[PDB]
Amino acid sequence: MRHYDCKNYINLDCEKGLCALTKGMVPIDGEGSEACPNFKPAEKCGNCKNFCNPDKYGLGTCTGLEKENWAYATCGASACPSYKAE
Amino acid sequence: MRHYDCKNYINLDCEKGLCALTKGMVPIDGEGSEACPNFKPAEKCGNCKNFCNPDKYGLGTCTGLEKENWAYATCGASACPSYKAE
Amino acid sequence: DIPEAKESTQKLMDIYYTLKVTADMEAAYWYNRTWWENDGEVIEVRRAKAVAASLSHMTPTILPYEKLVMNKTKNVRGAFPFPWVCASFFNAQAEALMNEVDAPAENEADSVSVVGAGGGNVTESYGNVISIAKKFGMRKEEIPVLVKTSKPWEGISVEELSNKYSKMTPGYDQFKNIMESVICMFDSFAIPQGREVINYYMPLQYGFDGIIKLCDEKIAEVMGEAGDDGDFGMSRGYYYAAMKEITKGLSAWCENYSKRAKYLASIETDSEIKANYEKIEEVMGNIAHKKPANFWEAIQMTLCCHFGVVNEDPQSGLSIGRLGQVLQPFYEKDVEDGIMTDEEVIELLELYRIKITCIECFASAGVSGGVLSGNTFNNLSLGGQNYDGLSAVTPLEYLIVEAGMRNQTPQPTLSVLYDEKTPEDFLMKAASCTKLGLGYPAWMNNQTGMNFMMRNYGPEGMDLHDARAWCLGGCLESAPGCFLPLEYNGKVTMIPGGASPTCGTGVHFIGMPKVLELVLTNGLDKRTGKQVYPPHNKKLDSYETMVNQWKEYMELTTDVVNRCNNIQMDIWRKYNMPAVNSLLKPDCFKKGKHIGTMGARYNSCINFESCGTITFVNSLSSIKKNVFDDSKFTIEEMTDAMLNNFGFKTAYETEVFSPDFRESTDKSTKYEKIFAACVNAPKYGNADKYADEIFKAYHYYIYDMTHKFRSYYGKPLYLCQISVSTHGPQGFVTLATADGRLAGTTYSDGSVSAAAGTDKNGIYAIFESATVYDHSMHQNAQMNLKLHPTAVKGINGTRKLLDLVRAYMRKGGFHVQFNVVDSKTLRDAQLTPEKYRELMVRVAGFTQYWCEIGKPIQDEVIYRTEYDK
Amino acid sequence: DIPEAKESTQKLMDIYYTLKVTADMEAAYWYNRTWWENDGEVIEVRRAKAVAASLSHMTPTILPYEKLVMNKTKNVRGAFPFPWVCASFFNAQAEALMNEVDAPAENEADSVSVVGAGGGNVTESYGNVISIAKKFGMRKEEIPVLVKTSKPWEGISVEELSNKYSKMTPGYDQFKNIMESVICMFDSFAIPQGREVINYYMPLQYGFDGIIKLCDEKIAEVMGEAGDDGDFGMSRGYYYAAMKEITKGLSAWCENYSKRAKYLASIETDSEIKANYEKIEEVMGNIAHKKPANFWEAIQMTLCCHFGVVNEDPQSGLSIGRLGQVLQPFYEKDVEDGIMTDEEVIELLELYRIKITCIECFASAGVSGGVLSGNTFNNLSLGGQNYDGLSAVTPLEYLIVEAGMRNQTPQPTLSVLYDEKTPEDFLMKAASCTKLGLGYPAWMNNQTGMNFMMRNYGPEGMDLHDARAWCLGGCLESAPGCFLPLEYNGKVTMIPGGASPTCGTGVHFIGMPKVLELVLTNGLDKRTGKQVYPPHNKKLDSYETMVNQWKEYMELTTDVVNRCNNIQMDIWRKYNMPAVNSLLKPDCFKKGKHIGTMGARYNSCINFESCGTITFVNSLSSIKKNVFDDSKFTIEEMTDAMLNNFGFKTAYETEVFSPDFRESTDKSTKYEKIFAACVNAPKYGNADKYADEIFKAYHYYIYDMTHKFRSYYGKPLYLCQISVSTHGPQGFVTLATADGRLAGTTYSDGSVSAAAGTDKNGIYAIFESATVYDHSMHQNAQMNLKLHPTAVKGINGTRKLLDLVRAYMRKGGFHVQFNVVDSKTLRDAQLTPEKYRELMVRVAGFTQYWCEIGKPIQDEVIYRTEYDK
Ligand code: SF4
Ligand code: SF4
Ligand code: SF4
Ligand code: SF4
Repeated sequence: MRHYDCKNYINLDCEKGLCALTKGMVPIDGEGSEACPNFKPAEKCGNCKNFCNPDKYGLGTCTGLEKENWAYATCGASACPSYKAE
Repeated sequence: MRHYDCKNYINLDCEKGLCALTKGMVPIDGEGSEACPNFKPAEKCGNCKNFCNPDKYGLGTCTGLEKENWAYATCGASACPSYKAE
Repeated sequence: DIPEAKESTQKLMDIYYTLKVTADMEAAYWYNRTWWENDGEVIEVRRAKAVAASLSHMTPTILPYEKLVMNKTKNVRGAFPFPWVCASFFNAQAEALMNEVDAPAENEADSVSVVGAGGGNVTESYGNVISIAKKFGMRKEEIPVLVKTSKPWEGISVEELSNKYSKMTPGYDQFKNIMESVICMFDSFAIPQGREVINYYMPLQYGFDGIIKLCDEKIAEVMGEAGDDGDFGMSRGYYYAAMKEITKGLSAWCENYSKRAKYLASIETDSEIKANYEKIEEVMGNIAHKKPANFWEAIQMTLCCHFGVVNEDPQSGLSIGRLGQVLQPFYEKDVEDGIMTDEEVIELLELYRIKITCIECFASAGVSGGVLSGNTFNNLSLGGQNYDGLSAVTPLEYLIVEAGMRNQTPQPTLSVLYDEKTPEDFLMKAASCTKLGLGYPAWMNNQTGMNFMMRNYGPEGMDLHDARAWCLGGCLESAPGCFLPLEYNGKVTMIPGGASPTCGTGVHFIGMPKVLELVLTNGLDKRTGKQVYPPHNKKLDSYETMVNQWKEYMELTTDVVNRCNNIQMDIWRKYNMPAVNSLLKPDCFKKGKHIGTMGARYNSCINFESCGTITFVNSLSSIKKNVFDDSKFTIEEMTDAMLNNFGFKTAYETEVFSPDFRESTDKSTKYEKIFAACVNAPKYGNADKYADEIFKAYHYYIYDMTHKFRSYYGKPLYLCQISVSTHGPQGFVTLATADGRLAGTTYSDGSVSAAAGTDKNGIYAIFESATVYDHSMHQNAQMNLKLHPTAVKGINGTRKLLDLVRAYMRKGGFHVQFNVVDSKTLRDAQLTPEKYRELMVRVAGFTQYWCEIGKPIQDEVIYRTEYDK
Repeated sequence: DIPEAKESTQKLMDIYYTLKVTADMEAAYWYNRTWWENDGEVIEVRRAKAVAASLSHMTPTILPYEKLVMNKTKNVRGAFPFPWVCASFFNAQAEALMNEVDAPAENEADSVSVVGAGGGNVTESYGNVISIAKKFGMRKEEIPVLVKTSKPWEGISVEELSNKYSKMTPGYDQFKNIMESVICMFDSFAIPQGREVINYYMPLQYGFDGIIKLCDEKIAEVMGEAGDDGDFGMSRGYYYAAMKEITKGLSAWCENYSKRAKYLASIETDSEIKANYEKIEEVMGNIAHKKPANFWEAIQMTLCCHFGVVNEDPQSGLSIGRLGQVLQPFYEKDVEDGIMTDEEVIELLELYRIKITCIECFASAGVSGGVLSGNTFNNLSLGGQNYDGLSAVTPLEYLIVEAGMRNQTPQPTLSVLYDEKTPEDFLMKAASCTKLGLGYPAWMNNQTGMNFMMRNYGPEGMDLHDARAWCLGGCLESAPGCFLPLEYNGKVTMIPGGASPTCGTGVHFIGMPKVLELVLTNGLDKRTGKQVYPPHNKKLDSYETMVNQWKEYMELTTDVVNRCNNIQMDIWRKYNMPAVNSLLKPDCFKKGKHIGTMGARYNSCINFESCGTITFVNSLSSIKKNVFDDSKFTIEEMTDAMLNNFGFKTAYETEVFSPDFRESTDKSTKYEKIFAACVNAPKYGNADKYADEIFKAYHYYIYDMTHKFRSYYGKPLYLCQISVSTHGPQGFVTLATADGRLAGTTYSDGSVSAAAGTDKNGIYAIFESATVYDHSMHQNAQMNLKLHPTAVKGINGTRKLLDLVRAYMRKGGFHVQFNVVDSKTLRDAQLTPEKYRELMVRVAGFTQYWCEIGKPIQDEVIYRTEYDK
């Protein structure tokens, strides 16, 4: 629901990024951070089928491989070879 | 309750042992495996304060160390630096 | 006039200036996960697989307007932690944060080190951003990832595992004392690669598919075979398996950028920007596999390599090297065939500066602020001699200087390997850039450097050909190189590339004036109250006795730090050896040995770093003159005067870190006489034989001293003498010194620069003092000079500047670099930094934005002698 | 008259015969736990700590009547698994047990291997006991522990990790076919230590406290120092830290025994037995720390070392070496200073035989049954030459022979290093023991062995002094030694001890007749229908073409196995290096290098093992005479005759594995003529130049072949030629051979023994055939002879036997050992084992209880030509 969650988001730094479409700088947090109608979800462990059981901090379990491991929900997943959109 | 669980038990092999007091051969299982009045418990993980929560197979947890580890109840403990009788 | 920067460059710089230095966890999460998932795997492969995953599973970031792409992380000024190397400087902070208790105090080195609060630095937590190591912004939601990623490393990071074995050396306690007093600035494990020159040869020559094929062939040849080598023969097989894995990693990483470029193209409504995206997709998809086939692909492939290596260890000073020569074959073919114009080449080179400028080194504040002032020292060297001993200057190098003129950024710093064979027009071109006051190009002596190469690396077979391939690792860390035959465009070109591991590792910056202090205070650090060295209890009855006690303390210091730092790097090279750099660095691939097992061609790279040389020499001059020669004062008087800061208020109170002030406290009159004797005693850098003899003696002693010690590679140490920013923190912990320098204030910058305000006989007297010894005796010698802009007005002023450089070079001087600025301007930017966002100054071996330099170094730069003509 | 064994001995032996071979989990549990608890520790130290814990956390068992104490485990005939080395031979069984499904089928080698079902062997599960690997009884309740302990090692055991890299060798598939067909008996990882000689010097000289002190001194000297050694300089420090850890381990382990003794004393009412337990307490409490100060302590200390090493890896053939010389200084002081009588020393020596006899090797059935027949080859060598080149025979050595006479047990086997300098009385003493038919002592040629040492280890600087210190690792694996100066009793004695790693590892038993078979069958294994070698499709048109094709398959076999086994051993030496043995083996401690990094003085130890040499030579002889020389038969006819077993029933049906039984079928007469020509062709061992020339040619070929290959230590392979029990399994997988030997029956025994029933020209003719080449060209040469007890009746019998040995020895014969038995007693015992529980026979380099020997080897032994004079 934030630019930060969008596939069109271009990362810059800890506080802001760019919208690929508008090429305008957008905030991660707070006022002006909500997704626009053109939103497309960026691939993240948080929206992967192999990601489960997060805790309060977003730390969860990756079942992508035979042996389970931990993962984090906000971890970028566009380059994980096992990512599978939920 | 069995010779095999006694401190005076002298291990021999997978089926039998010796009684230290009699020097006689005694079985681990079956007829004649029951402990006598002189029985004194041998130190094993199963009777250590640091041992806990054994499953059906005697596989429990050793808390003898800061990080917990697995242990097995029938494991000899006369030589474990951290053993303490329950 | 300087042509304006390209539109892309300008837009990207606009975005650049707003960016925050950001640490995230992706690479670290992936390295950690893959490492442990492969627990039990042969170390080389386990390591390569982990690095491979940490690269190729990251989110790839591409910005609009970019032509050249890639970054260390998904962020632009991004980095990540390496808890498997070291974590103590953040892991207690992180865990305090999760537990909601107060963050613990920094250690001494970090605490005395300043990170510039301005620019992109995040020196304080704000909003949802945590400041890590007083510099890096990490989103709050990643702190828990940081903690969980770092936890498995307790007791076993290079840091902590090496500390266990260090604790077994007889000198451990002594070593601890030295670190805690900041007599030694930092630990080698902090940055175990760097201060070296990367070698781009392999990917440029073969492409990644080609390298994988070579690995497969070597595996088939040697897997299971030792030859006659019971030590490393069997290990060859695992090396090639490891190299296949890391190479697949680098390939997948490039594919990720291609895929991202493809996506962005698909949603780009601006046709022009869409074209870039599609060019990027092609370039990245190509260099994922093929030998580069044009300039764009080739320079982009060097970036992939460069990013690959700075992502496999925390490090500074992975030098680009002589990119203008490496890429000349790719450049000239594109211009020949009309695939690119020079202006288009200049655009890539402009954009390239942005990429290099954005490389961040995530490390403790003692390193990032205390030493680096944030710069990562990706040094690009120019000119020198080629394989055949002729001028190496290429037409591409002119363009690199041009790009540095049109797009003024701190990086890459440019370094002219000044040589008499260099064409005048290139020399003038370089000088016209230097006179701008960007700080680059710096000027280093090709001949002196080659001489040091032949001397230091002679025992390893260094020849004239490899010597000619040398250039600067990091700022000034002369690093071995060699030429390798790049086939391209139907011809073979011998291109340079680095040929050693780190040349800026071992015994790190020793505050020599501080060691002198403790000679005078009998081993006790009066600043902290802590007894650092065993009291010597010697009556300092003579200059010789005092100097001998300094030597004794210096050798003890060197000994215990050396032993511990050997363990640090040895643990690192055994359990954490380079993957990417072991692929790239000759002769690893040829021998089937990685960097840890001396695959590199030249391994006599480990060294000893001095700091405060001139402060130190000037202090000896003062003591010798005022106490032992003229007997005008007693050693007790001198010591008392130093301990009381000559009655002046201390920098610990005033926060002025140069002689620029001296808040003249009442008690100063008490010391006014001795203080004047101290200021007035002969000073280095005035062609004064009294001071210069001491300076000369120091050099012959220190050469002899360092070479008695052996690195983990079994080679003698040598001297590296730069300051970087270290004269800040080490000045801070040093009380007033006998040369009149006050407490807590910076040491002299560099190593042959005159101490602040002590050069009173012209620049040439400094040149003369600096060259009373042969600079090739050591790795380097570092000189800073500041000229008033009016001093180099006009093409005449360009020539005047070049002639000043030639005068010094021809005396055998190793290095000179310039500020060209009015110091009033700097004083002004200090009062209001917000008003000077793009202002840059030359500090020491690096250029940096004023706003990201801490006050102590700012003060020091302001106070450097300003020459009028 | 042979005196009765001591009372203690009789009591313990009474107990011994009832014992079941037992596997439990304590050591494995503790090794595993400690291993993973120290994950990330430097490998040497991690390994040392895990081994130390596996010893010092085990339940210590002491039996009443024992004087010498200690065992591998809490059980008497005990062992435990090493899942970190290998596990596949049991981990599927155990998980199948846990899943209550049928146990998986055995692999080929295991399936064709027989563990003798009598004596202490647990060949089938019963009651609450599981038979592991067809031999070891493990209590059911430990199965879950076995499983849980093994699980972390998936993919990363030596076995499985090395398998991964072996798959990257070009000959992997070829290698697998070789293993599956059992052409190569087993993998080096199964027993990565052994076939070597332990060295007891360090703890005899220093004691454990002393060793720790030495380590502390070395650590202070070298920790963090590389010297000039960039390869292993830094590693020295970790080596000493590791040695300190394992020494603390051995110390604590001894203390556990001391504590157990203390307790047993406290509940013992028999005054005599109580005093004895207290003596044990004192002994064990003493050797936990102090240098041994008497004979009891000294031999007890060698036991601690010996159990230490055999507990750190799966292994067989860790030889005790020349115990009578090593311990002479302790022995002589005690008998001189009123501490012991000779009879008391004899008692400890009898008791010592029980301890060694009870040593068990936990490994796959292919190893324990197919190869070892359960024996663990703790070979004790006697005599030879001392440091100063004089006879080495000591008074203590007579006592060792005496003890082997009074207490007749399989181990330690005794090996006389026959030398012309050996006093006649000792020769006669040893002969008088050999004549008993216990199989020991065996007789090995001191001079030939020393010659092999000088030849093979000459490139590593082997000299006359070290060569004199040699003796047999395992059965006949001539292994380097050296002398070291033991200070004891006011003087220094140069005592022997081993000085190499394993000398029986590399390319393991290659069934040479089976390779010949596949020459004839075009690479197709007709026994199994699997294509093992690519078909050569060469018309076997001449003897030379056939032989050359054999060599080709032999060289291919050797290449692919060698490369995989190098990987196996290389992985082991890098991730599983010895700890106890790296402390003990010179020159590890001196150099600060463990066995993995060539700390041992002599590393040209890896070798190639042949099997079925005579079956092979005899088959060549038959084919050459019958097919190619006389042209009486075609190669096709020969082959068809072989494939059809000459028309007889196969041992696969008859279960008689010798020529003793031959059941005709319908096809019998069809083949009767070619069979007779096969049986009647010249046979090796008859001084028949036709067969002997082939035998000679083979020896020159195989020398040349093996030395083309390199081990993981980067040294040439050489030939080891024994059979152990391996002629069983490998004979089993081989169809009928051209020498008339029928399908599935045993290969000839040893390597220069006559094939069964083919020696028709007397013993001296065997001697003549055997020595047509210089035995020093190879590691060894193994001869078995069987005499009827009447042939050696009386002292003159003794002398006749000795003279027989000397005749052979003097021709250069490397080795001869005797059965002295009426073969009808053997046939009887095979019928009713319960009647002959104590019956022992000599097989090949070992003595074993008949009841524990599988039928194939029994049949083989029964059939060996019996000489009545
Ligand atoms: S497309 Fe919309 S939600 Fe996505 S980054 Fe742009 S403005 Fe934000
Ligand atoms: S499979 Fe990949 S993207 Fe999915 S949860 Fe696991 S690590 Fe994240
Ligand atoms: S229970 Fe009694 S008979 Fe059994 S071992 Fe213990 S003391 Fe001996
Ligand atoms: S402390 Fe020792 S005896 Fe107790 S449960 Fe743990 S391992 Fe077993």
